[PDB]
Amino acid sequence: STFGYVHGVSGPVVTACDMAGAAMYELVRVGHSELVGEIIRLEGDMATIQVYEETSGVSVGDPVLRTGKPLSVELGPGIMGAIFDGIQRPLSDISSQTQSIYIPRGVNVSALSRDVKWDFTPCKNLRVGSHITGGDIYGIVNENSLIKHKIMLPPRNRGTVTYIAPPGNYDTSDVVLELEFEGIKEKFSMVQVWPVRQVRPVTEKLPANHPLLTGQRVLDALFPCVQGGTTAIPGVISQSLSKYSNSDVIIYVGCGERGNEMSEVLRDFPELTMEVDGKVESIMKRTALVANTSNMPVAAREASIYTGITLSEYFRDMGYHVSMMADSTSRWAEALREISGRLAEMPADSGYPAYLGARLASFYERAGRVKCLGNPEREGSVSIVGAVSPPGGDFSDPVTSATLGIVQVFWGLDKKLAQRKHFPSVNWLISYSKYMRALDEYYDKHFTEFVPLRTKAKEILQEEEDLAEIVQLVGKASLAETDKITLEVAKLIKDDFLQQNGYTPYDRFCPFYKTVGMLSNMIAFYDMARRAVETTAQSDNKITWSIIREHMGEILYKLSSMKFKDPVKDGEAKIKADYAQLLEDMQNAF
Amino acid sequence: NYLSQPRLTYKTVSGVNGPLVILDHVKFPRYAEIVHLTLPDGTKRSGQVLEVSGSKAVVQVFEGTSGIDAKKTSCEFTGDILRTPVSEDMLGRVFNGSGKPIDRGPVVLAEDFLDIMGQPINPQCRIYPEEMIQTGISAIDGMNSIARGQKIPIFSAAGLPHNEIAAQICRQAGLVENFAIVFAAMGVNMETARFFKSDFEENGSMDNVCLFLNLANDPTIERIITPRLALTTAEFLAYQCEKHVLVILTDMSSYAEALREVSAAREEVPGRRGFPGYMYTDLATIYERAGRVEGRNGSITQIPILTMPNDDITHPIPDLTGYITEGQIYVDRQLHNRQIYPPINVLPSLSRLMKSAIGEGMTRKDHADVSNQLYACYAIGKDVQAMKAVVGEEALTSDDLLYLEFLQKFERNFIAQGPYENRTVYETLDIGWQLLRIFPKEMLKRIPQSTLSEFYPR
Amino acid sequence: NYLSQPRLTYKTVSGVNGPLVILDHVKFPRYAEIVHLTLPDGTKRSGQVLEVSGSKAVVQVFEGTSGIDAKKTSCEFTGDILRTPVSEDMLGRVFNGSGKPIDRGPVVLAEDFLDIMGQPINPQCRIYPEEMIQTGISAIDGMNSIARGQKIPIFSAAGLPHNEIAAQICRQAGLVKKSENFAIVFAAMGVNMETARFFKSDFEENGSMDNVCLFLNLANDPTIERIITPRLALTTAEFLAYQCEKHVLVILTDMSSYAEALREVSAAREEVPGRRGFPGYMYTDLATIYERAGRVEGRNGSITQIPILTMPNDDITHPIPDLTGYITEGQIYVDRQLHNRQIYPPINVLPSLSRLMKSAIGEGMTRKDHADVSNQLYACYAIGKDVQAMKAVVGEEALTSDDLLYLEFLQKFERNFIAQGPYENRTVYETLDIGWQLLRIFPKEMLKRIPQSTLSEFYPR
Amino acid sequence: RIEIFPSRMAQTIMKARLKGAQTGRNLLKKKSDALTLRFRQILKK
Amino acid sequence: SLQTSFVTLDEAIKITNRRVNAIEHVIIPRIERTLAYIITELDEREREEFYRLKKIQEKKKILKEKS
Repeated sequence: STFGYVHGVSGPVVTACDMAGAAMYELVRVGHSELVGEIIRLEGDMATIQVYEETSGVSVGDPVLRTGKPLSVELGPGIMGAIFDGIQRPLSDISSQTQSIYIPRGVNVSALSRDVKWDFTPCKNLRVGSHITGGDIYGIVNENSLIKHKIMLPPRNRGTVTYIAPPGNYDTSDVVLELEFEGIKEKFSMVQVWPVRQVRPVTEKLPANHPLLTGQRVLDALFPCVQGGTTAIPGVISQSLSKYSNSDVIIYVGCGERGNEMSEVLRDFPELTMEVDGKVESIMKRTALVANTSNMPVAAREASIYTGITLSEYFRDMGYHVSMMADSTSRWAEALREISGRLAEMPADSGYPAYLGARLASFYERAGRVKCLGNPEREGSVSIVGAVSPPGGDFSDPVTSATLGIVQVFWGLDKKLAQRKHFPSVNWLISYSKYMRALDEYYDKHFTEFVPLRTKAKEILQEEEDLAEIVQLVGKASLAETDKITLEVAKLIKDDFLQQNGYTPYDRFCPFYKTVGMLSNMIAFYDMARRAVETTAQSDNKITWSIIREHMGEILYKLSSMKFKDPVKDGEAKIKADYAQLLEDMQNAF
Repeated sequence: NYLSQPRLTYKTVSGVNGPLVILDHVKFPRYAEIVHLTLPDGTKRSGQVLEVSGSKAVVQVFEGTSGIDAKKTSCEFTGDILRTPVSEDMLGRVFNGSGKPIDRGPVVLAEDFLDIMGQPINPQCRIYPEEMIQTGISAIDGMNSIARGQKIPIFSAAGLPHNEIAAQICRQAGLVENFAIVFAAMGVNMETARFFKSDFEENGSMDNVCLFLNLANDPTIERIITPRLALTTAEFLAYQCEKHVLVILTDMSSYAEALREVSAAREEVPGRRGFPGYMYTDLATIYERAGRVEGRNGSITQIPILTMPNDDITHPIPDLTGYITEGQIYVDRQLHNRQIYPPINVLPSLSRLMKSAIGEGMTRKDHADVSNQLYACYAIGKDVQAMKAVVGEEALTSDDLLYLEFLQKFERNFIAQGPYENRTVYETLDIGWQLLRIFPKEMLKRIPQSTLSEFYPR
Repeated sequence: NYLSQPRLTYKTVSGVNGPLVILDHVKFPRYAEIVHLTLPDGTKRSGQVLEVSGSKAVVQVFEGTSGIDAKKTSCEFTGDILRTPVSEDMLGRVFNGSGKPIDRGPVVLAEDFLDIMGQPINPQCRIYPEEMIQTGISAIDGMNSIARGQKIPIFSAAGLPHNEIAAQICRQAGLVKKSENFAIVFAAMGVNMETARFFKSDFEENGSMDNVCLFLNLANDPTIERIITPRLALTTAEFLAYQCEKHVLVILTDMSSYAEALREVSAAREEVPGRRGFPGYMYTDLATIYERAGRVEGRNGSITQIPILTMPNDDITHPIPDLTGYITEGQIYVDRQLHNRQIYPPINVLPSLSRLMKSAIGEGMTRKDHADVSNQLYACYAIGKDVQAMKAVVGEEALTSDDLLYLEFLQKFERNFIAQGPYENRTVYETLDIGWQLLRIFPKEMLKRIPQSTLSEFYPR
Repeated sequence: RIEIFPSRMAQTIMKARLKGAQTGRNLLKKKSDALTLRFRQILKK
Repeated sequence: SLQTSFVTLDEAIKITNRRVNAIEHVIIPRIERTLAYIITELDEREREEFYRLKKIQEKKKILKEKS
């Protein structure tokens, strides 16, 4: 029956009568300005609609036309380097079309520009008359020098090729492919429309084995993350993922961001260039932003999370490695508390809805290393890093407590380390990672030194912690000598290894050979000094750490200056670790 | 353009409870539509439609439901939403919380009528604040510096001098250019009203102060539209006739109390502590109207004051404002009992836009490191001050006595300055270096040697 | 007792709100019926009936409500309750939450159909547990040993390896060699993608899969299926035990993730939440699945439970480790103190306790010295923990020669007895031999918990 | 005498303050036993 | 040598015996009756949330009965 009539509106929710053959979560267009809405409850003839835009001035009796399709995004060329809102309207194209500074809340601009021409090529191993199923790489379009946007068939359908396009320039609306099925010849363009609440089909899920090199030294050594994993931080910092973070495309979903802090994201990203092959290339060629501030309506906060993960699964299927950074899921979670109160639903603890842990589970578990659909047989991965409430409700908070039952990695940023300006403020006691059994196959092959060091480095950091409560009560005067050798090396770990400056031009990204390099010397220093005091005890005149700490003052300076080697060495940086190691072997021969 | 249809007038009120009037038999009612209530005495009250269903319309009145009849009260429906008359004569004029004059002036003579909800700013064409606003207070300038176009609240309590330090940073606006001051005062006393009214005319600032206010004898439903009437004139001056506006919103807890009173009358599903679940959305729609845009050169800066109840930062009002706004200023009661002025506890205070406001081009060079160390010694010195009472006075280090001497020097020389000192930023950092020189070398770990070598031997 | 009447198909949906679909004009609806939803595009969804009121039948769809029309969808009422197809051939098969196979396998041929809720056991016919279950972990077998029919949770937190010791005590469980009909039903509830793939790659690829009945339930598949998952797992563990007469060890993880599924369907029924959001009937609902254990009078099989749950914010006052403390029989603690010390399994034995370990161990059951070597290893670890702090605050020289010996005991107790590695299956005799090696470093007349009738043999070696 | 406001987070904070105070007894009582034991054996000397 | 060790020990074991009892009598009971105040004040918020949510459900049956 095509149309509806507004029966009532109270804020975002709109009740619409004469809506009989309407399905749940369809998109409707309410009002004379055609505000985008979504059916969230239907009772007989009347349907309840949450609107993604502001319903100020909607009257009773306005038409509600239904579209017969759920909330979906357009997937095709013209999407890298773009900036969208929650419902995927391009903020860069909508300011050039209207020439104002406002969003007119009635403007149905297409997400991908149908005017820009893209140079299409075919698979080359695909003839006419070939059979083709969903997920097959059908063509290749180069949007930039970095990204080869592989055109793929949608995973719903199947057929036989009757027409393929010659290599040339086409729009996003030109027909590129004809497929013959049993019934009807069907057209195909360079864009596909996929619902954001529906998980994208794929061949078979794979275990994650390769690590994600964050660049931070505590994050890569103690609590490592993999590509295809799930991470949660209590959070722009993040440019380590932007310049390296070894993944092919990056997306960034700002959900509930502040206005002058969303403005700092979309101002420096075009002019934050990285290194690839000696060429100084900008990260915006492999970045796409979903910008949703807190001024924007509440139903778009829910759509902005599902928009991002749908784009992230889309570039997963081409064979790329996607790293998605979802910023604040406490805001996303708050939209869910706001909408559930407007539908008169019953709350769970602290006013949040009862399905809070299920909505987070349907988003975090869309990430993983996985073999994609289609005949060219490629493999992709999606990594998700989501932010939660930063200083409060430490492990008992409905957003944080529901997240930790899902995610595998949790880099707990401490406020007490941040008050003393210890950066990064990831504290090592409550943080964890669960990809430690999955990475020992990689760590026994490529960096075989590492595993007995990280086992011992975590012991020294807690041996200081169990002894830090001793010194603040009774004092350092009655401390032992196997204990004072922990309090100096662990303090050497917290200042050299764990501390890292993100704006300093050599500590803004620390590669993994540099991380294993300086860690292997700070624990060999711990093992040799343990060796000196223990076997030579109570008979031989061996130093009880007081004559060592002044005599190693040049050598302890070499350990503390080891975080200064750069990008202007790899060979020189490797041999200097072996230089400082053979320096210590002479000292222990005394 | 102009609407020329005659307004319908219904004598069909069917419920009155609290602030809300319920109508029936209304023909096609709009949402957020302004209604004019004519009492049986002949007095006129305004209104705003909060909910429609079929022929039923729920309208909240702005002046209260006292004396509203069921048979004899007539209300006419104005076919559009609430629009404020905005013009460049409102600078230097005093209205009330509804936009009606108080200072014996005439009605407003607008060049245009602007919607109180405003238009949503496109995030792509919004430029990022980097120019630092000096306030003259070393607790604000040195540690938590404010950019030009930054939303930054003042977290206070009941009985603390937040109004005294608000007027101080209102008359000292720095920028090392005649800030146009829009002042919304919601739920203030008469003594709070006469404090701000007399202070602005004492300095001659009321040539360009657009103060309009709402006392406690005034009804509470005027406090809902009072920030929205404040920012729809402040963005007429920042974004359309390019002034450099500075908006002060007090008290933002008295606005949320009026929001809870309406949501309790509508029998809504409450959030934390009875406040509505949409309080995060309502506070963000009057906070995010700040910043500056790329085509204009005017800007709008928001300093919304709010007194949190029972000294609780985990209350729903100062917690939700911590998520929207870009760093808070924490007025402390413990420093106020020690007779310290700007009792600003700098340890939970923050300014997230302070990184791009300081450096080489804007302030002098050592700003990023002296404030990084003045925070650091204050954080450890407050920690050893709690250990001075528990275990011992002379206990467990001689270096703690330097930390307990830093506390007497920080709270009495840096932050305590009096209500008329206009310190420049170079005076602020040089005062902070005088408190850092009582510390010796190789404890100043946040300051690099490229900047420590100049200012320690001074 | 066959039902032979055909099934009715209703096209009469009236309301959709949340997971619930409201139907009208239903002909005599039963309360817990399974229904089949046919979508307008042809996709099939299942669902239970949540509430029936005269003609109205309120069903809740399992897989979600998205796309359900008001005019074109068609509900298919199956007249019966949810029944579990049970057999012995569900041993070495991976099933998902609801009922379905996961390792590309066939549907089970099902020599009986059993109700998932079951019926409560007779207290008069439930006999007391006596024999021991061997888990292969010295922190469990030596110190806090479990009986045949005991229920005993493992109290952990997030990030701690409680899933790595869940897969361990399923991979190397046995009844004691004693010189026999053992199965394991594993219910994995609310696990991740990586925790689900870890469980299949373990059991299967370790050879344990001749007696495992492993039931997955991930975080994607619906939250209503988390409720029917341990009812499914204990229905198959009541058919193998005292209907096929074998000893079954049931592992339920995570039992903290069960209750948020219990909290979610509670608010779907518009029920007012109790203390801390969890419903008031949670002590009854945890009792329906914890008390399906023990051994009975005229049957040789038994069933014992290890419900593994994580306490939130390390708080035992939380109702998830509190309501299981009123009903189960001792706890095992996974602590973050030993986990950060790189000790696996990170089990501390001072606050841990097994309330039925006096019955489990004994002369015929493991051997005679088990009651005294565990009492002595608990005593020396408690005293050795006290002198471990006096080395810090008093001095290494001020402590005597005997207190130095407790220092050298604790360094070898946490590294040789407790720490064992994820693949070392120490039997209960190898456990006590390691325990006697750590007691032999002490001289005589300090081992006051061991009588001289057993101390004379096992000490000289 | 009470100190701060109840939030569901202060309870974990106050239990952490109680935990240090519970171990501030036994770690300091045994010091007062180590001092008194030498104080009693010096008096016999 | 034993005289000057004896006289400085009891004046250093009195200051340790006071620091124990100041914990046992002044600090530990103050934290414990603070913690008792956290429990009863958090239980009083749960009854306020119970009364509000039950009142919504009572009003939701009123509108359902007429409609």
